[PDB]
Amino acid sequence: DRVADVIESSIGDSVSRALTQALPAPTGQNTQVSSHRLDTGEVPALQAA
Amino acid sequence: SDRVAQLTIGNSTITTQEAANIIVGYGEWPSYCSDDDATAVDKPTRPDVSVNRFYTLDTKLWEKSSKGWYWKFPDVLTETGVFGQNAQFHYLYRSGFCIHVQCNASKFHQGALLVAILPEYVIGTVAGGTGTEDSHPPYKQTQPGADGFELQHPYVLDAGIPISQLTVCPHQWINLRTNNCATIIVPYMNTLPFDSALNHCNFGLLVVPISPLDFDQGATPVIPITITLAPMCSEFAGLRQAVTQ
Repeated sequence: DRVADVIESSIGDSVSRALTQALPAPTGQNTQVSSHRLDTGEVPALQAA
Repeated sequence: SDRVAQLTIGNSTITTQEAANIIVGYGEWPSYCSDDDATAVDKPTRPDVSVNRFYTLDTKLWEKSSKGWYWKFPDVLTETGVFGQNAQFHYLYRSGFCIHVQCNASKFHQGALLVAILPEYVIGTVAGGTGTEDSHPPYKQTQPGADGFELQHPYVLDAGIPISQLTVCPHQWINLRTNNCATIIVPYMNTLPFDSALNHCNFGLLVVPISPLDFDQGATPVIPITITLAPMCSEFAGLRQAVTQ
């Protein structure tokens, strides 16, 4: 009765995907305690601009 | 059980057999910085025993004509001891103090020293005498470190304020017929959780003879006054290289 590619055809989605949400930011972010970390595999400081 | 006392901090112990109780500045014991009062995000150093101890920094001679002396504080203890070091290497410093001024004489001597703690003790000049010159007290006068400095116009605490009222500040007297030492315990007091031990002095220690020293001739005339202070709850943050000033 239909042609499948028409039943799927996501053509016509009025809503935007997003990916990000808005969170409450009444105050600046707090700082939690940190301790030394000497381990291989986890590299926060390394980034890729 | 009130005239004798023993103060023990770090590896230092002071004994006294004629003290007149202990004053606790503004009725508050020195505390560490709260998590909600602080801002410096780095975990601080709390050397404890290596810096919280009794440094016996100076001795002055009391004479029938002495005017009085003062010592600015945060500073006085720099360059001397491990405390000094942590104060030079770190930007931020925080700490309360246990100040013990001592001076003894005989039962045949007489006199009375006022020992006060004046917070934010800003020094002023005589303005060139007439008052037309806008002079300013020199580094050697505002931050004398140990050795302190001698007052030139004690009546006004070299800052245009009556010494007659200096007692609204944590004080204690050293009346020779009564005691032989004063003991004030000041908490950290500033409008900030931490500040530079180098360029800011939280308070000054005043030692002024209000009732002149006197004694019949023949009695030992060398009457010293010795300052002994001890930091408490010392905290340091913001580590960089060592700095003198």
